[PDB]
Amino acid sequence: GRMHAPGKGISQSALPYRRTVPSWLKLNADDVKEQIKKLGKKGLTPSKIGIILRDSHGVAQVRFVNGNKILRIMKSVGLKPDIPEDLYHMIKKAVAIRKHLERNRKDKDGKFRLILVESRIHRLARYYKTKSVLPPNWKYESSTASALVA
Amino acid sequence: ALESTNARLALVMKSGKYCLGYKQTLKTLRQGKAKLVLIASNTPALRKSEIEYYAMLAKTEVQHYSGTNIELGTACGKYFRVCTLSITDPGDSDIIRSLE
Amino acid sequence: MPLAKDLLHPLPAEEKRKHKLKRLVQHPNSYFMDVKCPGCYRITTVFSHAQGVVVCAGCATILCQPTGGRAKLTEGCSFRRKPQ
Amino acid sequence: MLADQAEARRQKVREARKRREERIATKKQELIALHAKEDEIAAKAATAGH
Amino acid sequence: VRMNVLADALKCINNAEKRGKRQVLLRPCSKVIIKFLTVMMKHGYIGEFEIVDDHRSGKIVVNLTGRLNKCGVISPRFDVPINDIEKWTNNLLPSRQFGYVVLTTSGGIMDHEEARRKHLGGKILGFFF
Amino acid sequence: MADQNERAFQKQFGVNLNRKVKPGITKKKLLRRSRDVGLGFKTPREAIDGTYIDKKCPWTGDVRIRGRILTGVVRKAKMQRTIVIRRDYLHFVRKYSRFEKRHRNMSVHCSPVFRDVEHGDIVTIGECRPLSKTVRFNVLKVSKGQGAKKSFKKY
Amino acid sequence: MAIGSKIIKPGGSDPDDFEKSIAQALVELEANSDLKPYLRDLHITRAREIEFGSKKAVIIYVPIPQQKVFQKIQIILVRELEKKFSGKHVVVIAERKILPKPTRKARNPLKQKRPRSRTLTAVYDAILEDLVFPAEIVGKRIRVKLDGSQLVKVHLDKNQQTTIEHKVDTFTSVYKKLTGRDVTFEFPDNYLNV
RNA sequence: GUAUGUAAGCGUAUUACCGGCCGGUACUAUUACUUU
Repeated sequence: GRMHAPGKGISQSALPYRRTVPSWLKLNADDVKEQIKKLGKKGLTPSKIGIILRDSHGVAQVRFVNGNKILRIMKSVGLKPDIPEDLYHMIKKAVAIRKHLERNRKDKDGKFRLILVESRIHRLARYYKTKSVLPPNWKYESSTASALVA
Repeated sequence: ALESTNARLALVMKSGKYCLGYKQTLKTLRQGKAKLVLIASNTPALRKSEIEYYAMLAKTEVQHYSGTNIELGTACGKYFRVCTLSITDPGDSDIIRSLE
Repeated sequence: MPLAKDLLHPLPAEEKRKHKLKRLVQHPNSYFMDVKCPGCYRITTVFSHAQGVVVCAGCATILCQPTGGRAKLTEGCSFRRKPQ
Repeated sequence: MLADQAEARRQKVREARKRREERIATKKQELIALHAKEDEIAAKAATAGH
Repeated sequence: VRMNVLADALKCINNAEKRGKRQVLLRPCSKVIIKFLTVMMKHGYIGEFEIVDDHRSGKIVVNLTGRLNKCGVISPRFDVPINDIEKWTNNLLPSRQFGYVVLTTSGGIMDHEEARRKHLGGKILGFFF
Repeated sequence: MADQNERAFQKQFGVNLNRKVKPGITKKKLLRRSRDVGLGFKTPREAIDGTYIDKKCPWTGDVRIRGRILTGVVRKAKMQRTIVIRRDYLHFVRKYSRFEKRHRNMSVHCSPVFRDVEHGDIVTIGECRPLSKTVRFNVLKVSKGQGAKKSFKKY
Repeated sequence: MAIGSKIIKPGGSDPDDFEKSIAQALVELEANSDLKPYLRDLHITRAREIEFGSKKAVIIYVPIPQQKVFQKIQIILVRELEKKFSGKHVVVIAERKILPKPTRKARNPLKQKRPRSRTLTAVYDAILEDLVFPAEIVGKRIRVKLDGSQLVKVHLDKNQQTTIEHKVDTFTSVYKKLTGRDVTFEFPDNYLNV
């Protein structure tokens, strides 16, 4: 495991058995359907949208109170933007490569790390190219790394 | 300047309204319908001077964007340069009360 | 016994210290608690490893301690290990 | 011409395709209380006297 | 990566009785695998096997009586017609006496002598003795 | 596609404008005897009321489809009235009883009634007479043609 | 004088008398002064009264768009009906619209192109949760008997253990009468810290 | 008494029709694989 790495390490969540509890939660799936209309309209990513509901209210799992995945909860009220979220963190992480290595070169350890997220785009973006979540003839270009994220 | 102040603009592009140029900024500066004005450090010096004298009368607040016009012009989804900008309507973003 | 006959029915307490993941079923050690900050009165439910700064709508006393593990509040907390 | 074939969906004919539900659930939330008027009119007539 | 979910499940059974593990903790509850453990019980090779199901995959507990020698697997599923099943006996079994290779044809999963009476050609998954 | 652009004139041979004297009035709604293959394949509706000429068309030319019938996938379509399709199969070795991914490539001709076939669409194929040095097949039906992921969807 | 069906049995079926006799019992369950804001439209479709040799077990066909509100009333649905229909245990059981592909030479699917909530798992999963309704299932284990037969282990730690444990013998009957899987029900007292 | 390796009924396109359970006819997502 751990593709770009030597480690065998493993870190994740741990979902419980049942799919309805919290049943003691007086909160429904409907006010959180407004909360994504309230909070997710402020530009937040689908991961961190799902982290503010856990700590604050706190609903343990929105998959138990509502059936749809949260991008569909973005979409069914119209909050799915043009760009998928996780590469949008990578390309921002990719654009910080062309901010550190534009002037401070010789960092061939850092210049190793460009080859990761370019590959970690191009293997990853090939998957989303197929799934019709962004069209083909979408080619990542080097000058586009600034404006895709900004 | 910071990366975090750039994210405050990052929700204006989905929500808020815009004025790009001296002329589009100074037009709403005359009516005072703008709130926040942006100045990048490579602004020409009298242009770096002239905008903020309005702010002493229009009672608005400006910022010294520590980047360049090439990045600020691309920090807003465009590709052409940005030397000045006034966001006349903060749609959803949090520059309504935040200082740097 | 290393050559044991029962794996379906293990002893409970060693499973409680086994792992969050490697058990016979999947359930974490984490839970939810209902913290009342001692300078205030308001009821607030929060995760164990919350990984997030929480305050009330008007009662921002302590309510959390920022860490990588569980929120270890010393003498500034009152909650329970209970689904609410 | 191919772009606008089945395009009674976009602006108004989203809800004028969702009007199948807008004429049902909006009225019939009250008509069941109007269907149960035998124990609604006679219900509050008992609590007003007793 | 878990390449073939069949074969990895088989070998840990063989990696039990050598140090004498009478029990097997086993993963991950596929219905092609549930069609296979009872064939051992159909000739009484192992003990009692049970399956808890988590809502990811499920996992299997297997008790063992200790009568096995080795269960095996040909990989991948070679296509075998009727007239050439006998080639896969002598290369895989100690003799014609005991032991059982197990293929699966379009009618289901069975013994080879079962298949030698059912007469339908199919694909090898594994073997045991 | 065509406004009869040719340095000669193109017309389906075997029909004539016969105007007044006729056994009855056999208008037939167009003077174009569109045949059919009748091998279970439905005729395309655009072939009957077509303006295209296409002497090598299997529906409307001097062609009767023969041979066998197969399916497959298509790659290139630049050349005129002609697409480049691809078929897949396996091979059985002796040393291993194992298989391989080899393939052949047969160039084929299209009537314009299957206009706008692209990569990588799915097209069935049937045989006919030799056309010009390679082409002994003809396209039968745009059967599926659906890539639900990358090719067959708008954007 | 004695009103029965046509208030609750649509949109299901008018047979039968045993489904009709509880409908005269349903209208006197409307007089509980607390459920009358709800059961005026909570409809039924069918019913069944299958016995375990001596006592009967009553099957209630909820149509399930109202299972979100059928659940919180279900504490009071079973209790007042049991003292009126003693000693016949009652439980709501939603029979589903099972979409098969028939066991033929790959027989044709269309129509009803089979969403994944409409397969043979619903014979277990969509059925087992409604039989042991308030149990809060924690674990299902598949015991495999010798001659290709099966036992399933259904786990409930303490979640209202002290009110439905006298029905787990009845629960063993109707699950084998509806699905066929031989079942046992698991007690254990240990609050297994997770 | 027992066994289960047998077919039908029964948790369901166990297809539509005319015939004496029984002939004819309406009439089916594919491959690879294997069957004759």
